[PDB]
Amino acid sequence: ETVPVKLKPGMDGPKVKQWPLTEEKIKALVEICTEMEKEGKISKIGPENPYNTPVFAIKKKDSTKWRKLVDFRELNKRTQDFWEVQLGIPHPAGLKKKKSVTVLDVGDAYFSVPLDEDFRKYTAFTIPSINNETPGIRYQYNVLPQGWKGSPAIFQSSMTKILEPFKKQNPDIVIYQYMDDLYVGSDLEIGQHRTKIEELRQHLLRWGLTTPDGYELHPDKWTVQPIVLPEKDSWTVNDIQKLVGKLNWASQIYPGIKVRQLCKLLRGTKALTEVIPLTEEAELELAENREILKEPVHGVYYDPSKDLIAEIQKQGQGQWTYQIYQEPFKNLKTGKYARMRGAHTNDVKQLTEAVQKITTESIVIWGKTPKFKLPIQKETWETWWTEYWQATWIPEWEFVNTPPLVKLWYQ
Amino acid sequence: PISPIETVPVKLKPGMDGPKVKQWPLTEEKIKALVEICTEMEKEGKISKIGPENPYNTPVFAIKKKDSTKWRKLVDFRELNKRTQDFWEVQLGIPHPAGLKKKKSVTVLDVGDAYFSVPLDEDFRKYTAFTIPSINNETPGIRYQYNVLPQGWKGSPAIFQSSMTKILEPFKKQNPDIVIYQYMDDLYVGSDLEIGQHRTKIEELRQHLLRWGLTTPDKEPPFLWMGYELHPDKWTVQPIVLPEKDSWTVNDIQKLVGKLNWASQIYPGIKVRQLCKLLRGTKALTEVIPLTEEAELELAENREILKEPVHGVYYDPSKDLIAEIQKQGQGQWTYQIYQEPFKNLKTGKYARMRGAHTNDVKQLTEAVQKITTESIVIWGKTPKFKLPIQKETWETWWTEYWQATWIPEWEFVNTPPLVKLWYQLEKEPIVGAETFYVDGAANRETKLGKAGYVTNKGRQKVVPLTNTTNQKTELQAIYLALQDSGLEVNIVTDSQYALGIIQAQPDKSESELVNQIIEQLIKKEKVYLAWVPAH
Ligand SMILES: Cc1nc2cnccc2n1-c1ccc(Cn2c(=O)sc3ccccc32)cc1
Repeated sequence: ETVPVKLKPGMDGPKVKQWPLTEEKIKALVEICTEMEKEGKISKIGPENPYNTPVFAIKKKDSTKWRKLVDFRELNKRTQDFWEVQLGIPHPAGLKKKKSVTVLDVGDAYFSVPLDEDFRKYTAFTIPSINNETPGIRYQYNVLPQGWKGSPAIFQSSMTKILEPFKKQNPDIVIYQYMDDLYVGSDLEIGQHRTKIEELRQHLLRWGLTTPDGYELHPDKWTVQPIVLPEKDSWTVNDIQKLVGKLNWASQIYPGIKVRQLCKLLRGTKALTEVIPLTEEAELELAENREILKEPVHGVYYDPSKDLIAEIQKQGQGQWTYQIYQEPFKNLKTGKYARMRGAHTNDVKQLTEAVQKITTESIVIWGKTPKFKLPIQKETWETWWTEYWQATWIPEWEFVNTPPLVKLWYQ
Repeated sequence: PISPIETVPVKLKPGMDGPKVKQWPLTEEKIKALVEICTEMEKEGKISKIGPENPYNTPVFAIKKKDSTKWRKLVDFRELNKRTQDFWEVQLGIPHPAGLKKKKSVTVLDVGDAYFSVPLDEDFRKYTAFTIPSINNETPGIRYQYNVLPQGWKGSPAIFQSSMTKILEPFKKQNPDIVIYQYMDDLYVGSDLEIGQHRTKIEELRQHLLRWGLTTPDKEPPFLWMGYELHPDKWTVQPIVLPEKDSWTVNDIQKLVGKLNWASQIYPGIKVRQLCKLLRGTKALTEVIPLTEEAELELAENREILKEPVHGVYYDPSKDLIAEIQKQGQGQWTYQIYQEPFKNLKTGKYARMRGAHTNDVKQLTEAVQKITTESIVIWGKTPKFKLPIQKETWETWWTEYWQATWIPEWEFVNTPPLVKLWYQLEKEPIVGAETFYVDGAANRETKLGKAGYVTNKGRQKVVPLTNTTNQKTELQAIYLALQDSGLEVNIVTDSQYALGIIQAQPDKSESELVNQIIEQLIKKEKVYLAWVPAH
């Protein structure tokens, strides 16, 4: 029986427009929805419903079965009080401490509990048509839908029960539920871990078709990423400039990094390739700085009232550096990402994975997905993001334009 | 005849109520038609008189169709529309003719007096209450309310398309072969039957519709549809008439550019760079704006294109979709979408809006993207591109470019002009080359600056500058350097601005200076730039 859902007052339902899809994807969405209609999960609606939320078609991990993916980012914002306060889900600040964290897809659970009849109208979605030749099939949800944060919020109760008999047996495995996924952590050994997960999978399945699936993470390896200076044997005027260049940039983050000591080696208009001797009277700065750069700065506390921001830089050669932060130059974390150079992998496919990577590291660490500053063209991303997308959630993003030394820095 | 179809439940916005707007008593000659027409509409059931106490009213007016003698009633519903909830936007965005699949026969049916033949949700009928006056302010009793979708009401278009979609379904089942596409009030029926077999189905539908209360008529292929002259196997845009004038206002150049753009989707080579560069200034309509030599030469080039007529072919989901791009002038591009050699599905152009020092490799990419979105919208798939660029050329730039990108399938097409990478910078300093420590600056007040350099070989220069920005100077420095240098140079600038503008390797930004620096880099064999914290 329904669990009254209200929109944050002074706010109306979502009215986001459907993006245009390839005939291929339209086709899959049609079959899926026709089935969901049969099973009563959704129903057709009329013009008396001004609401709308986007829908894509993705391929689940490892299968050639198409999956529907409703982008509820807007409805989520318009119901935030419901799933963040009224029914919040506390996040385990130690799940990041475990040695191995597997991710399970439980979204299929929600299709059980029916949705508040008065809220339904807000889940309206539209399967588009090509070239506009037709109106668009319109459906609204009748059960909790996946992608809608209100869904795990309402279902917690039923989740908390089905999981009780397991949390008692293995009081050391940590379980976090975000969106349609379960993040199970443990200090076991890879061999056992996979066993405990299969234990959990079967447990879940006995207590009601709660059928999941599998994603291997390792928080205990997610260590820092101190910047690196390139120490050489010889040093030209240029190298020293570039060195002074990165050093005078690092000073927006690190305190004790001074360079006026090294600036005295470029003294008065000298050739560029001219090797410069290594003055010891200065090295008490380079050496001093090579260290200040290995262990992080004071402060830098995760403000939970603020938003998480993730910037990514194209490092070229299938490599991408990234940093999550809330207030410029106080990164809470920074990493890298590498592709697998053959039979596929283009910038777009990589970025898409790097984003998915960063988002999961985020959920696990802060129980919160960040907002990305994607170095790509809005329309290009809007075109292909949906091709290499596996996640069942979608973060917020925006597109940036040209990093001065911010890339040459994190290299 | 009001249809037996189900009605759609309507409601007024959350805390509102119906229009109480009082009727303006006027001409009794009008009050003549209001009763004459309401009378007929009351019989047909479109309307009904209601109990004295309906707290609402919407002004009624009366307009004579000059040419016929038959007055037409008009109800300005705008006040109700403000109080009526929102509906699923009558899905706008008219299909592009280049995407429709060709058929042997296509008929159009005017479902005009349609929406008036559709029942309106019961409980919402009262808010549609109007009041026909009388001989003279004494007998107000003439009060009705609609039972069908009132012209001009807010939710009429929405509830009609809906109702129509439902009405056609039982018919589309019995006829899976044909395809029907409803639009505002004009039905489209196409098939691959036979001219006479196709004539039996069209009359079948009419009866079907009629059995639904909707009435239909008892033009030809060369159709009227929204700017598109249609044909038995082709399409084009309604003929165009580009103005000839001695004086032009903002409002005239706008209608010109608009008309010219509309042509683009079929007329190859259309340009607007200059004609629209004119509106750069403030939108102050009817502001007579002088022409220009370029703009005048341009308007001409279009006229010569529009000379002859251009026709478009339809879609064949059987063949591939190919798109080819041609770089025209600097900053402009054109492309054609086709399935068969020279006989386009559709055409169009692209241009660098900001143009802030860009790259031909990058613009060509912006076009491929621009075409990919369009193709998906129209054909539900992307095309195979044919491009004036060398795979190696492209890879070189994408692999070294900071932004991520990705072009669909594309083969090379050696057809000058090819795509440019006129000059490349040195990734490492150049040994044995003179090093210039350029730089400059201007006074934010005086508008005066100095641009020079100091070489390692002791040589130095400093040129005086007037009406210059601290960014104009920084580029004047780099320019000087390239001028007073050999064939290989090492330049060291304090300006990230200038550094980056050059690293993006632009071209002929018709910014004389930036075009001069560029011409200089081309001449050099090896240039190496480098930046150092300002000051
Ligand atoms: C595709 C085709 N083959 C034809 C062959 N002979 C004559 C006309 C032909 N058409 C044709 C004619 C007119 C129109 C325009 N058109 C109408 O008016 S009503 C309508 C609804 C949806 C989309 C388009 C449309 C679209 C296609």
